[PDB]
Amino acid sequence: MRELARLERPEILDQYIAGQNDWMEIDQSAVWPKLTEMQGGFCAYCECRLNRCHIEHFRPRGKFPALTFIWNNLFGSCGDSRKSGGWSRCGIYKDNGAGAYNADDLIKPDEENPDDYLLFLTTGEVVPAIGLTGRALKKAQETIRVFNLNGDIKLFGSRRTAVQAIMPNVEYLYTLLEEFDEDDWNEMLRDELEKIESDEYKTALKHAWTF
Amino acid sequence: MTKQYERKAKGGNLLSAFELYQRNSDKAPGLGEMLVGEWFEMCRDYIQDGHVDESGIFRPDNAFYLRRLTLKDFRRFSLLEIKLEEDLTVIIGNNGKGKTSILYAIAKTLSWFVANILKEGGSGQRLSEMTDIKNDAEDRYSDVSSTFFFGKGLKSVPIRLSRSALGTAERRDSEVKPAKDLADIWRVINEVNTINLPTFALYNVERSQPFNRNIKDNTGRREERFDAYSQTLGGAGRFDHFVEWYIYLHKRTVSDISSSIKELEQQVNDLQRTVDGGMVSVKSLLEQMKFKLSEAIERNDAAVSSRVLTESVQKSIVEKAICSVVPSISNIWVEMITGSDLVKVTNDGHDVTIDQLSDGLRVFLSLVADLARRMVMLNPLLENPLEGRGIVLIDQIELHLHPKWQQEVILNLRSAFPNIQFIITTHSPIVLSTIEKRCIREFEPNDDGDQSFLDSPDMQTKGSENAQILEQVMNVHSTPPGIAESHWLGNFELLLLDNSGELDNHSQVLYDQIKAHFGIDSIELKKADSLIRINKMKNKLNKIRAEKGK
Amino acid sequence: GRFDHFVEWYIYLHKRTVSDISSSIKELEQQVNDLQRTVDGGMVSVKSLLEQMKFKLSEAIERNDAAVSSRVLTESVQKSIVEKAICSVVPSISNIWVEMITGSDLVKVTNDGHDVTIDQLSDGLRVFLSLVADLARRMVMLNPLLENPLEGRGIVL
Amino acid sequence: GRFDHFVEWYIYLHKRTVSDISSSIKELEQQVNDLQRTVDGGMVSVKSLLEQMKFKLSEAIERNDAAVSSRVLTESVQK
Repeated sequence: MRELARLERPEILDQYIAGQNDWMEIDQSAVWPKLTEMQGGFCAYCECRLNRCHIEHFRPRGKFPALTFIWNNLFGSCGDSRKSGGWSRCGIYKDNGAGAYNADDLIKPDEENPDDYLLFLTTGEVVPAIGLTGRALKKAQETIRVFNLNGDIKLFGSRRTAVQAIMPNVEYLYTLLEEFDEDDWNEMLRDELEKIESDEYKTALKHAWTF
Repeated sequence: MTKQYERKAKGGNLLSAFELYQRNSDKAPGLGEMLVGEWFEMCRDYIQDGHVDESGIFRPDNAFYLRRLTLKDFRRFSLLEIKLEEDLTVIIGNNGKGKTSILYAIAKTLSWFVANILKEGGSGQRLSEMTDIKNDAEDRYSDVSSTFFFGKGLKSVPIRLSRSALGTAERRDSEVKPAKDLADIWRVINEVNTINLPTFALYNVERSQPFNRNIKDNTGRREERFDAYSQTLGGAGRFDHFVEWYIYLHKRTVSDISSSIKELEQQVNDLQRTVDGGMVSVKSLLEQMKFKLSEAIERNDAAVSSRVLTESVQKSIVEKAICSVVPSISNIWVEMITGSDLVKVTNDGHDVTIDQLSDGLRVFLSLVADLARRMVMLNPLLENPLEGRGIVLIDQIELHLHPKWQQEVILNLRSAFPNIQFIITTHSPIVLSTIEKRCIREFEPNDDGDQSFLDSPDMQTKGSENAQILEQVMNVHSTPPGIAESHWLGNFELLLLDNSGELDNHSQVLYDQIKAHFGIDSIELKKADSLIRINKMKNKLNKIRAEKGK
Repeated sequence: GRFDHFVEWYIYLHKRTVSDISSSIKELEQQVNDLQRTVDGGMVSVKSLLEQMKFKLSEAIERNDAAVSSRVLTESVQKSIVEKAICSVVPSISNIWVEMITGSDLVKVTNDGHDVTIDQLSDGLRVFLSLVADLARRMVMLNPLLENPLEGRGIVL
Repeated sequence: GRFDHFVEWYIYLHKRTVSDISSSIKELEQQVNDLQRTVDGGMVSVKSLLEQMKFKLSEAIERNDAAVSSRVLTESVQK
């Protein structure tokens, strides 16, 4: 996934304190314009467009009750809880499906870089990164197992066709490496880094474009 | 009290004039002069007004359809609310989601309409008390609630069908009184002047039945209009009735109407020859033909008279409907051999008899022919009787059909029957590729029955690829996950990025397996080759970027 | 196929499980379980009459099974092989049995997670269940000598 | 007289009183009495892990009371 720049704590959640009241008392509309500035209106778990969205807690509220009002726990979720069952990805799947998991067994997109631990292939399938062994390898397996990237059909097929829709673009832009010069050919890759952010999938196309 | 009903009739309502008609029709004229006539004229206008639009299709001013369907404790549904479209509604889902149960509930609802049209004070079908009740539910009763739309004067026609399991303290009952009222209006205006009754049909799985062709089921009734409602919600299309009706039409076209009525008068003249031959001794055939003349008098007068259109036009219209909707059959016609009367079609240029037609081209003709028969018998005041109102419940329209022929089945059906609200429950993505997004109801593949709504898919399915519809709407991979030969590109990319994009020891031999399996001209090997070139020249970019950086 | 024949053979085979027809086994079914109710080895002297009440009842129910395991098929083994074939092939059914907690002989399956009757199934799972169930029935009652009778010769259209 | 409906009614009544409240509560009570007549002296090791069936005796006493919470014939009393 993407580096999310944790910019500034909003002043809405400073007045309400955990323990005295639950999460339902706050209005839900005062945090979304703060979150969409750093997320681009995207679920940062399926790396994922928010046609419908809700607020997802990275660590669960029932297990760690004095963690919800810190603002380091709030993210966007692919889909909404109002579906009478919900989806099977991003935020809903961790709280509904999967199973037991540890707090340190998960990758957090605020400070930890997901580029060197997981790897988006050209076929839409995610693998662990090469040379990765041990606790971080177990973490890279566990995050995919709880977030269902290798998983539900509507995410996997859409990511596969989004990466496969630019394969002639990548092929014909790369085959002119000897034809073009250094600065004006790396200008193509800065053009891609200025292009890809107005899409659903960013790091998958980053892995398809460069390495 | 009378004034309020007259004000409601002036404002526009079908039901408000009905009790006025029922209270003033029983007295004498003078007190009924123009009084009964204006409510009859307004009621028949509210039934029969319609206009031809810019595309040439007759559209009624007061369309009849089903708006909402609510199932409470019915089979697997706790409390399910479905909003149905005006023209086409598609219900999709896995095997196990109750999408045949929805059609069964709507058919049980429409049975009251059919029975109350057919006979005054009639009773339709009822819910079973052994299987339709939810075996998990604790209330021990199930009700199916529907709402019907019949124009601006009639916004809502409610109906509930209730059934309780045996042993309950309170006996739950139906509230089919508005269905009773609407079918009473239709029947008592139809008994005195001809109208265009709607078509109610259900085509369930049991249309997939073999053809017998030795069918001598009861001869004489298969030309009357109310025979068109005979077992129309049973589930199987009455192809027996259609083929008997079509032999009737062939005989009447070639003999009874080309050179006037002859086959009855020739044996009438035979009786006049044999009536004075001495001892009579022919009482067995003296009277069994005498009421055949009465049959041809009191039944064919409707079909030749102004109420029901010309029989040769009926034959042309049903033949046009069959050759327009049914894919490869282009003409249908009857042969009369010595002792036999058999119908043959032109399937792909070959004259093939019906009984040896294919099972995927005969159980669709059993739908289209029977539906066209019921429209041309029930809607005879139209230039195109296929433009009449009605509700038709097809179960799995893609049954026995090739994917080539699934690309046009619902387009052909909606083209031939524009005013019919089809409610179909398909399994294939290719049928969904010809149907709008808003016409589709769907079930998620986690749907234990608790949902109070069925919603459309997120992506548009009208022009999408079949792989996209299968892999976004129906939640199925394009390439199977139970096959080790399908993940070979993923294992290729894993083993190729393990050694930084070089075909050293594993990637080369796995590339040999892909080349020996999928083939030289295979698109999978085309992706493999493109990724090989792109990832072998990526190390050149790595070296150039390293030289730039340091 | 003959799915009514399969259902009748299935309820028949379940009622014959496990006492058969030699009887013998029926005369080693009723009174054997009724020893521990009444006197339990005599005033509970030896309570279980050794641990041979388990291991399929002192291998004496197995006395009409040791030459009936694979030389012919034991009827419990026939029923279990048909059950395994149905649950292995047919999709979204993972258990099948016969109940008479009501007054009628009716078979039930475990469609998804809900225990429903065959007449309360789909029309696409019941048809495939009829095909697989009938074919597995014909293999287990035409191949008596096999360890797994589904690995037999045949041609199926 | 229909000695066709009686056979169906009889097999029906035997089926709902074989895997339900049936003629096995006497066997369970005799089993508990015979076990108690021997464990009275001692050796409760054959009672500790056989206590599940003795609790299942009271569990079979449960769900029976709803059949006899009214003045009506029990299905095993009709037979």
